[PDB]
Amino acid sequence: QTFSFPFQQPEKCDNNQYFDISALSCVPCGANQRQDARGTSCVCLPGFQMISNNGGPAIICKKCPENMKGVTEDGWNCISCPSDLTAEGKCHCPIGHILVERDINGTLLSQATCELCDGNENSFMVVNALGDRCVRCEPTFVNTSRSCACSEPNILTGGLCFSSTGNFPLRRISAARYGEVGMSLTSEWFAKYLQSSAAACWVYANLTSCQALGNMCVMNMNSYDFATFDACGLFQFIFENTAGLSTVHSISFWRQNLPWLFYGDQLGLAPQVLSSTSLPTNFSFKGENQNTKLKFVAASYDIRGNFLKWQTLEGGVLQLCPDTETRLNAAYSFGTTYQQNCEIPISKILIDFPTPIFYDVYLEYTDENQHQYILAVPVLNLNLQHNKIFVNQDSNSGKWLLTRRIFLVDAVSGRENDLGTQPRVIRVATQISLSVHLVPNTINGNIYPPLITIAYSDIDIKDANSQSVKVSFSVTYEMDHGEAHVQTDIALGVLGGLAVLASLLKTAGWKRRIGSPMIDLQTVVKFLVYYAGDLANVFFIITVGTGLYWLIFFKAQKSVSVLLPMPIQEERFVTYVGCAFALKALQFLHKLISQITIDVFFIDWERSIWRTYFVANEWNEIQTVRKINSLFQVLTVLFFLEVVGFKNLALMDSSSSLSRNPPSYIAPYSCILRYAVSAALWLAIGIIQVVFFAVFYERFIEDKIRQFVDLCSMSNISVFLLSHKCFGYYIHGRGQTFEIAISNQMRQHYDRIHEEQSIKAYHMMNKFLGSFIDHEMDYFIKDKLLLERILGMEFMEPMEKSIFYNDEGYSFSSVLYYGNEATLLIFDLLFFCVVDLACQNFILASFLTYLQQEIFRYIRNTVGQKNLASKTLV
Amino acid sequence: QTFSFPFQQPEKCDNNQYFDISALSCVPCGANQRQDARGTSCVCLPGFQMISNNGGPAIICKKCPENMKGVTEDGWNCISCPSDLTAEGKCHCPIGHILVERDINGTLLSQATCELCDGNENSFMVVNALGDRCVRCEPTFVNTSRSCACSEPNILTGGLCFSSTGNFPLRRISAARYGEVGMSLTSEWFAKYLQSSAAACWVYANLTSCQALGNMCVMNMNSYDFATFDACGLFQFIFENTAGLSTVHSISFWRQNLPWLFYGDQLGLAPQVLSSTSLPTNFSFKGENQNTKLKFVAASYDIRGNFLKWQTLEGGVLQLCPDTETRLNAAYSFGTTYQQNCEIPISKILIDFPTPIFYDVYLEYTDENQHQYILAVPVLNLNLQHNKIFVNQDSNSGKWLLTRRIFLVDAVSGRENDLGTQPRVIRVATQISLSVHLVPNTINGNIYPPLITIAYSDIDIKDANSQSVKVSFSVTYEMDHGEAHVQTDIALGVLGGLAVLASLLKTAGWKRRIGSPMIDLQTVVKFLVYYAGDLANVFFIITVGTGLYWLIFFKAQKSVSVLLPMPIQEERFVTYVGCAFALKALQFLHKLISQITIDVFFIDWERSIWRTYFVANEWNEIQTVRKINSLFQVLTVLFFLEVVGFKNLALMDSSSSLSRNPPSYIAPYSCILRYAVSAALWLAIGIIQVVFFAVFYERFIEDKIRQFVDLCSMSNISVFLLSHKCFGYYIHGRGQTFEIAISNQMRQHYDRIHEEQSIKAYHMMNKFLGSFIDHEMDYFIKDKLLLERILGMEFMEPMEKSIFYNDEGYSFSSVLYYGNEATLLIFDLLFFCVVDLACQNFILASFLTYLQQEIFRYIRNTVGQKNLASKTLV
Repeated sequence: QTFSFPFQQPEKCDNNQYFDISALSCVPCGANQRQDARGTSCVCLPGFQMISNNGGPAIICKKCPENMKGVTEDGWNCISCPSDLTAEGKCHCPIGHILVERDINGTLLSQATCELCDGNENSFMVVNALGDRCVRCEPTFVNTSRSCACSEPNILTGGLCFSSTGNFPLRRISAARYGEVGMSLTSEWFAKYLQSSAAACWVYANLTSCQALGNMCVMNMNSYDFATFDACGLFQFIFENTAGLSTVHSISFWRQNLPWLFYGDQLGLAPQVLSSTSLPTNFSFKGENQNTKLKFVAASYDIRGNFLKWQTLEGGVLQLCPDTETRLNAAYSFGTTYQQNCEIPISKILIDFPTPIFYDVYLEYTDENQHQYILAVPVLNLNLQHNKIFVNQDSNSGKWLLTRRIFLVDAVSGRENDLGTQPRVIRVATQISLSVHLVPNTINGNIYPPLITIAYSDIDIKDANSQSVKVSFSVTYEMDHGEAHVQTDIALGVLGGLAVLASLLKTAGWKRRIGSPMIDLQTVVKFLVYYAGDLANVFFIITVGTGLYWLIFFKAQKSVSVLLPMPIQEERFVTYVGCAFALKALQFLHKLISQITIDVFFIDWERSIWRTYFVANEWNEIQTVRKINSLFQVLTVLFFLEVVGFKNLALMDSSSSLSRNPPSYIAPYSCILRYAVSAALWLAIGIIQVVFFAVFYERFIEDKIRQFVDLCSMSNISVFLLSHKCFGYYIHGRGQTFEIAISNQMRQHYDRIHEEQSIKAYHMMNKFLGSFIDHEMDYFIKDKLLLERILGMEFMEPMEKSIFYNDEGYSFSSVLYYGNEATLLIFDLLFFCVVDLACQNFILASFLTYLQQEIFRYIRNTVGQKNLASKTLV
Repeated sequence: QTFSFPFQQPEKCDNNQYFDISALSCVPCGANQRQDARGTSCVCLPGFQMISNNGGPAIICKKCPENMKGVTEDGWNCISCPSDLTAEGKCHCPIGHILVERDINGTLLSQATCELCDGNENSFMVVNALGDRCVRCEPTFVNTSRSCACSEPNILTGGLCFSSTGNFPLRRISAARYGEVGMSLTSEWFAKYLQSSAAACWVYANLTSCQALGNMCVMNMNSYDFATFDACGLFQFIFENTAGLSTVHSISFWRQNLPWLFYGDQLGLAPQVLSSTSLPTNFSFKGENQNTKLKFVAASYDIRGNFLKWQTLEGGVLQLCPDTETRLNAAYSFGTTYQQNCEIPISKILIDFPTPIFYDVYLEYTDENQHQYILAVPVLNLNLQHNKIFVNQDSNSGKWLLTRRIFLVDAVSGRENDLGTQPRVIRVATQISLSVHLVPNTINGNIYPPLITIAYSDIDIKDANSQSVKVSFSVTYEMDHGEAHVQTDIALGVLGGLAVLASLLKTAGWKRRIGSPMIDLQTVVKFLVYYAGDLANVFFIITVGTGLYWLIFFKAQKSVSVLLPMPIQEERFVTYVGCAFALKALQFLHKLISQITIDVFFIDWERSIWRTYFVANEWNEIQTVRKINSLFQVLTVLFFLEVVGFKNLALMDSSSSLSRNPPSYIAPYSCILRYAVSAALWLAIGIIQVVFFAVFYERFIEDKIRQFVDLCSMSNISVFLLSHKCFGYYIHGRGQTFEIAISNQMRQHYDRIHEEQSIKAYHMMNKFLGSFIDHEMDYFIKDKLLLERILGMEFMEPMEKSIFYNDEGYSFSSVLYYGNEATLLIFDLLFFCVVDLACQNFILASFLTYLQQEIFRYIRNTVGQKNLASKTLV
């Protein structure tokens, strides 16, 4: 069959119907019965006394005789009444009396007399809100008054009765709660329980009221106007007037009875508090030291000041975002920079935080003589009016007031005229932050006291079924960069000074390789280009060294002495690196432009057109072999980082693990280690490729360069190059490769040929270079020295001979994109580490370094060969 | 200064010391005072009457005169005693009396007489556990007995007093709770509250006890032994004996008072319940239908059967893993296949689940006439003994018992001898699953009733500070694959039948291209190879079509009619696809082997050695240009999938969005859509590359093939190929390219030359092919037809002429890795979609399709050119 029946709710059963628990449908009560208070059964009508009622819904009651109209408090019986009946027919009598119907024995009386409670003699008694038995009246009443009357000469506020003659806060209190920006609302909680709690804290020593006034100075945002008179003004008044009983432990800010709320009513105690050592613990990371976790505790008081309990902050206290127990607990381990972010809806907050609970966070350590101690943690409130000016949101850490107490959700102090209706404003703590800061020069883990910088939002409530709240939480670690900046400045400076000597030598070499000894204007521009090139390397070295220093001394250290930089330091380092990319790009573009506009020429018979199109095409295919298999390199670098797990060395955590198991917490990435692993895998695989590639292909797979040298020998062609204006390359005449330097007289001759025009002129020069090399120019051969070969220069200037230099190391390889693969290897690394830096994605970083290779690989092969068509035949 | 003081706990203050709330240190009580019950103040010693005590800790009490040794219940006064003193000095008297010290007024009496409560007459009264006032005795006592004595002739169990004569479960109950595998322990809860609840449910109608016995049949695992007599045997006994008052709504399994626990005491009601329509709702996904969420409700009863409330399952009920409001609320969302997994520790469970709460899940819909209804959900318990055999963990859905009630944590029924000490076994529900199954043939969203398959673990507790529990939760959707399997079988079958005609034509062509008309054994192997090749394509087409059909008809549909397959269907599809990869790999290897072992020859002068090394090297560089820029393609395919967001089309969810914002829930991937986007981007970018690449390079960047045809014209070389044994390629003699078919007589001549050996023989054949083409062989030219050009065959057999075929479409391109890039394009796609299928990672999928290209690219260029050295000079 089918199993379905109408949906019925207990709230919708009729007044004469009751809700069944095993049938889930409304059921009529029966005979003169009516629905009970809650609706799961029926209790019958006034005037009817109940006979029998077991644990079932069906009950039997009968109209008892009319001469006894009323019933007892319990509906088992009915008896006569001394006065008129009630609406429920329960035989009341006037305000101040107790309704006696039973006896001492419990037997009935059938008359129901009601007698006055004494309350005015050696034994004090007042009715107990149910009208049954006398109960004792409040001890305050019986003290200040004489027997719980509290007439006009005394004062009755908040439920107590203080004598008029004694001390009493006589002043027109202001029960105003400071709102978001320019609002305020006279909350009922203050206006009812503020004056009473002040006077009870002062006159008697009734501590829970002193705490209940500390909590009113905290729910209102610690705002000490110092000219008006509200919760915190009242707290400071009580503080000032209770100076006879001085201080509690040794803290001048802590009065004997009151709690500890402020750090002082003045605005200079921020550094002297935040910068005092006072913590003997020695935190570490892994080894023989077993202190990796911060031991927090927190004493939690109710609204009325009741001291619930002590408790460790572990397990998710004062972090109101939900997660498993591992992540929450791990947001407290020394080293793991926690960061959490969720989005609560209003209805859940109003259900799970009916009233505020106030905490005072403490940090627990051990003393010298093995006794245990606790330290105090100072909270920067960021919402703290002081003279209607927000002090705690500044930059100068001198104008800071440090409070002591925090809460999470405050759905009480926002209530309007009636204390039981509903808030119109609820106040949530939407940004908590705990910052740990270790003393400057250490060998151990000593730290300053931590700090909690809480900031409270004042969300409105107009739907209570929408307007989710955006709450967060953070724990961030720090240190004082003293040696880092100075040693980087020094190193950088001296490398820059060392780099000036390299650009001068290169510029003077480029000077001596052109027939013009005058530094008119081209020299200065050439020197600036060379200097950009030779300073990009210094910036690159500094950045890789610094990133790798951070990685090595942070991931593997026994007793903590360095902590990674935060955003500011990251930014400084980032600024230091964009410069390296810009300057290296400048050098690469200059080199490519210098390579494209070359002058080349083939001589037919040195040592027809269907032979030169053979060599010319082979040369046009050898101009972009990079000695490093590019694509493979990029893919390998993107592999290690993403699937074997090296990108997990970059987490801001304390463990240099690999492939963190996903019940763990995954700390945020640091953009100063992301540039260390990326730029240490790239160099580690670049070096591999040289040794592997080079050696392997030299032993056995093709070496295209050494083929082209021999290919000319099997087709008796000669290749003639001119690099700048007077420095060239080989001839294949004695084939051997070897550099040539051309005398100024010859370059004059070579340019006078540059005005049927192909064959007519092409053959004029083919009979000239064959007449130049086959012996009034008369070149001569020579050899470089061991000092010239590192200087990249020339000592002897050609002016009458046009000297030739023998070089067996394939010198002509520095123009065809092969012998200058250092720049390419590096320039393809800063591109990867800059796209990785703007958008932190790794696939996007290495799809944009492959895309920039092929564009520049294509530009070289198109404009390069288009040039060669003009400089030679067709 | 420093702010630190010793750490002190209230539990450690001495018996004469009290804990301060504002000083947080132990403080001595004072004069004859002692620590209070809780420790936040002091109440003074016995024999001392308290004078004054306000809300402070300091109190004053004095030793009152010795003639009145005892004090009242309240320590404000002291009075005489009628008997001896107590340990606390509160002047007790014997067991059955009330201690009267006040009066009706509340005045003192100074004698403290104590009087008997009546309890035995027309007004019944018994002391009230504080010894102060008479209060009424239990209604059961006053019913069955006559005035709450309950002597021997009646029975006093669990707190009630049932008459002996009436009905009563007279049988030796067994209070044994079934454990994990072979354990059991006599829990105290059953042995105290089982017989009493049974007898109260039967004799009176006291409903909360009937529920309290349903809960005992549920905490014990519904195990109906049917020969012993324990909680569920007792429930079935009460069910059988209460047949006078029949059934509640219409359900024959639901007795009038008892709850609904079972679906029947027999083992065939599983299909008839799980397969009845009974749900008029029409679920959809996006459009004008506004039913996307399943409307669950659940009535929750306490242990004692109290009916807490109705509530929707949203917000995280019966899923005890912590998460943000959004994931928990998104669990019930028609389409999103939820899957959750966390790991609770014991201490948290024992803190947050002090006692069980029992739910009964219902699904709510709307009737025809706008009234609202609820359906019933059946839970498969999987731990349900039936005759000491586990029925619900089978495969046959006929031997299934379907229960009704579930709970989450049961830390009560495991307790040993004393009910208040501590559990030794706690029972957690560690695997919940909700499975939704839509009726076979629909146009709307009608479904079967859902099902909850809960399975309870019985974790032990030996540390309570370790042994975390591994709990989960799942919601999975399903449908009946009726047309899918038959239509795939049919389609596949007819494509296979169509594919037999292609392998026969190819085999007959390969037959006619060799001079051997006999099918000895090579024909059958060749045909099998061709058939593997031509059937891999059919499998590939079926798989892509099916995956893309699922994607199109599931992501974009208005009123739901298809749901994605689960693991079983996934597996079937996976089995269907590994075949395509294996067969395509076989075809690719065969093609590569056939291409390597080719016969090639260059003729010097047709239309010296420094001219042929020019053409030979150009040909050796044109053999691996693929018409599709491989690397780029792979990278582009790995880009779209990971950074622009196409891998989010593969989520098993209901939205075809892109880049899902991460406050959302991220549903699991389906390995049957992951093969649809991957193999629809690859084809979409492969087609782009052809049109783009081809056209662009034809208009303007090099076309290497058309260069080699002309390069021969500028060096008067001729290229001579032999594909199989008698079918070859061009000559460059009239340069034009055109296929050649060699007569059997000539191939006999060409092989007799194959026995100074280079030049001696090399020139013998160079003077022969020049003597063959320059006119007793006498080739002749002809032309193919429009029918031959699609058949890839020949109609006319060469036996006396060795015919030549003119073909202007560069026919010689089918051996050098260019004109057969279809296989390469596809074979590189199934490699990507198979490595993606074993390990679901995407970077690893496309680092292993780039790595397999270069290995096969290298094998071709090494063994290919090593072959050419033997077949030609040097």
